[PDB]
This record gives sequence, C-alpha cells and structure tokens, in this order.
Amino acid sequence: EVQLLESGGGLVQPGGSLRLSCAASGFTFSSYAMSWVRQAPGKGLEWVSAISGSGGSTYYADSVKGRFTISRDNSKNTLYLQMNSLRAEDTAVYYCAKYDGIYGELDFWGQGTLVTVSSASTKGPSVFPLAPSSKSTSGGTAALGCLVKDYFPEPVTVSWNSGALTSGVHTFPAVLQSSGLYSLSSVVTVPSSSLGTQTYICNVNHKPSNTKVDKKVEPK
Amino acid sequence: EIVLTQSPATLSLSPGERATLSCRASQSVSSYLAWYQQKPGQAPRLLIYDASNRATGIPARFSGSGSGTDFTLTISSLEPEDFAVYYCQQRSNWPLTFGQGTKVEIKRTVAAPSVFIFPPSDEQLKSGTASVVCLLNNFYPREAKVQWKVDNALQSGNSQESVTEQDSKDSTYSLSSTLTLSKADYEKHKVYACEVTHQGLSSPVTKSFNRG
Repeated sequence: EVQLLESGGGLVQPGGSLRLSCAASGFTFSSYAMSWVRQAPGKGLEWVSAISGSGGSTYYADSVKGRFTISRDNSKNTLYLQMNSLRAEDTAVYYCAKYDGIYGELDFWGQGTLVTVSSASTKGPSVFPLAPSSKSTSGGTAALGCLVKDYFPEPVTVSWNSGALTSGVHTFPAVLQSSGLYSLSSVVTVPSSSLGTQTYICNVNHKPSNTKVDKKVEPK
Repeated sequence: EIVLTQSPATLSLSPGERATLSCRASQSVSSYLAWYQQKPGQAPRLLIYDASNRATGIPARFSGSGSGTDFTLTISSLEPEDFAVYYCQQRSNWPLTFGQGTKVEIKRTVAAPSVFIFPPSDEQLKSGTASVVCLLNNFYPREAKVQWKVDNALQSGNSQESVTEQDSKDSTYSLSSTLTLSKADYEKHKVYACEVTHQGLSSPVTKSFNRG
C-alpha cells in the first residue's frame, strides 16, 4: 500500500526558512506528479505547489511564488518543499499528495506536518491532575483528567495508560491564551468503583520542547 | 483562477437522512472535479474523482454527479461517522483550486451534559497559580452556557473554554472550561462553582466546592 510520510515542520522565525520532506513508498514515485497543499489553523485547503514526475516542470500559487521551491529526488522516492522568507500567514499544516495525471485529483495524501511561523519561544507544558472526587462523580461514573498547561508551539499528544485506555476519553482542542501560550485538557470517564483498583496515568508528549510527562491522577 | 463555491456552509441532518452537497464552479471545469472528506485531525480523503467516480474502498452510499459548472455530492444515508468537512476541487486549469468546504453535522436527540468540577492541584498552587476546571460531558446540541462563580462573583475574562469535535459514534459534544486565578486570589475565597445552562437540562446545573 501507498504511504507518504512527511517531516521537517516546526517552529521558525518570520523571515526564516525550512525544508519539508515527503518520503513516498508503495508505488512508482517518478511516474507521478506531486503536490503540496496546506491548511491554516481553523481554515480550508490551499494548494501550494506541484511538480511533474521528472521534476522539469513546477507550478506555484501566487501567495508563495518566489519564496518556496518544490523539488524531488526520484532515486530516494522523496518530495521536498524549500520554504524561504516565511511569514506568519504561512503557518499551516502542509500535506504531501499524489497527483492523478488523467483525472486531475489528488488521490492520496500524507498526514501532514505543522509549520509555525512566529517569534514566540518554545516552552514545555506543566501537567496537572484533574482529580476524581464526589464533585466529579454521578451514579457509578467518575471523571478524571489532566490539564496540559502553558506550552508552545503546538502540538502535544496525550494518551491514557500508554494507549490501553481509549473508551470515554476526550482530549480537547488546545486554546491559545492571552499569554500567547496554549493549554489543553484531556479527560476520561470511568466506573467509580474502579477508582480504588485501577491506575490512571496520562502520558503527555510535547516534542517541540523535548518535554515528556506521565501524570498519575489520584482520587481527591 | 477557477473559484468553487460550496453550499451550504453547514448541513445538520438526522442520522439516516439523505445529504446533498453543492459545488459550483465559476467557469466550466468539465468533469475534472473531485470530492474530499476531512475528519478531525486527519488529512483529506478522496471520495469522488472525475465528477462521479468513486475512489477505491469508498462506501457506495457516497456518489457524485455533474458536468461543467454544477456538481453534487450525495450521502444516501448519513451515518454518525460521517461528521466531516467536505471539499470539492478542480484541475481543469492551473492553479488547482478548492471549495471553502461544507461541514456536515449529525442531528441527534437532545442529550443533557453530565457536569464535573475539578479543584486546582497542590502542585500548581505552589507555582503561584490556581486553575479550576469544569467539564460538560456528552451533550447535544453544541450550544451550552458555563458561568464560573467565586463567592457569588461571576468570573469573566479569566477562563478559556474548548469544545470537542462532534463524536463519530454518539454524535455528542463535550466542553471543558478552565478558570485561572492567582494562588493569592484563590486562597482569599471560599466557594468555587460552575453553573451550566443547556436545553437538555430542565434548569441550570451547579457543581461547586469549598476550598477549605
């Protein structure tokens, strides 16, 4: 099966530069035109650039012409996007996508890589428990969680019991605070009778800052 | 460039109803028009290509029709998992362009939120700050009001709230509000209350604790 694996996204200064990579497998890379498409936080899809199978032909949206360069290395099955002169408005998840030469659609997409263009500093989160109590218990159901506070850039990932616990979990979209820092919470509802017998641990990872936390959430 | 206009912006339809989504191109794109589904936290996925052709493994309940400048995506029977943003896309001409998207929401029966409140941790307090969290769990519709009160004083400006995307299984929402105060403010007051208003509740629900 086809895969497109992206990398290279992260936090960069306005005016700075980044190179995104896309490692393609499961199909004949050189036979296909490729495209980068991006999506700003809370917004729709915007085509960025496209390159022919061989690389001799390239196309760009006007909003990126003269700053970004799309290129490919067929011998490595890799697509690239060199991003120069970055602006706050280039902040987006960038997708790698395979192009159908007959019908004109993008028939397969990578999962994306986040590019954040800002002058704000990287900072790791603090992780605080949302402790179960009688004030978070309603008839044999208890809620408990983790508050993942004050971090930058996005993203953070949150699992529960190293991913063994998935039912009833709600990990919320991060919110940007007035401080310029994000915060998020992740909660789960469990049987109240399990509070004395089952350990609940939220596993937080903020790779931007090299911050990993496991937070055991204990009854209050 | 070719502009693709999507209507409506939002479709809220009951599970099992037929969903019809419209995409209008500014100029004839012939049949070179595709449809994508994007679920929360995921890349778009091709549903339809060449105006009416279904991609590999795409459910038969998805279909497209149209030529030139008028196009339709149809979901024969909406499933709860069908909560997504749907986008059209043309490549009759460079530059490749996309519609602005239709969000299809699943209209389920009313569900009251389950309300939960959380005190700040000792660890955070030692840092000089106090966050109190209120959770509204598994409700419909999305509209809900959370009021924070500290010793009867409505707190405004010092909370942030977040709402999950519609659940793909039960069609509900959840909401988390964080009230943040200094440790000094928190220690000066007694009663911490979250008051929730939602149409599934016969009257507002209050969860509170005393710091003591």
